[PDB]
Amino acid sequence: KRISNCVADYSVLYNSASFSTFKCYGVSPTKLNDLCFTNVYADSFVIRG
Amino acid sequence: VYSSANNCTFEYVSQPFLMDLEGKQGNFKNLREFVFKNIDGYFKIYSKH
Ligand SMILES: *[C@@H]1O[C@H](CO)[C@@H](O)[C@H](O)[C@H]1NC(C)=O
Repeated sequence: KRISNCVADYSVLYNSASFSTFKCYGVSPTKLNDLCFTNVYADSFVIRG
Repeated sequence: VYSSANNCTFEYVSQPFLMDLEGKQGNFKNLREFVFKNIDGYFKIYSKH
């Protein structure tokens, strides 16, 4: 999935309170929305526990 | 309009716009002008009925 010409908020992606795990390296998780990037690449697949 | 497609990212819909699908042989009653530009890859639309 490629996200282009869009504006989005990551606050609603965090207050779900349903994710069993969350790791996010390369940037502090509290200060990523204000930082601006060019493109966002998302991949979806299943995996075991 | 084409045979098939493989992959792309952008897709835009905007508001619905209605036409008349009946064709006649009478005189014209409207004039439409369009301008298409591309500066640094940015696509431009200019029109006025
Ligand atoms: C679409 O697929 C082609 C392979 O034919 C590839 O070269 C191209 O980079 C792909 N486009 C995107 C946006 O990934």
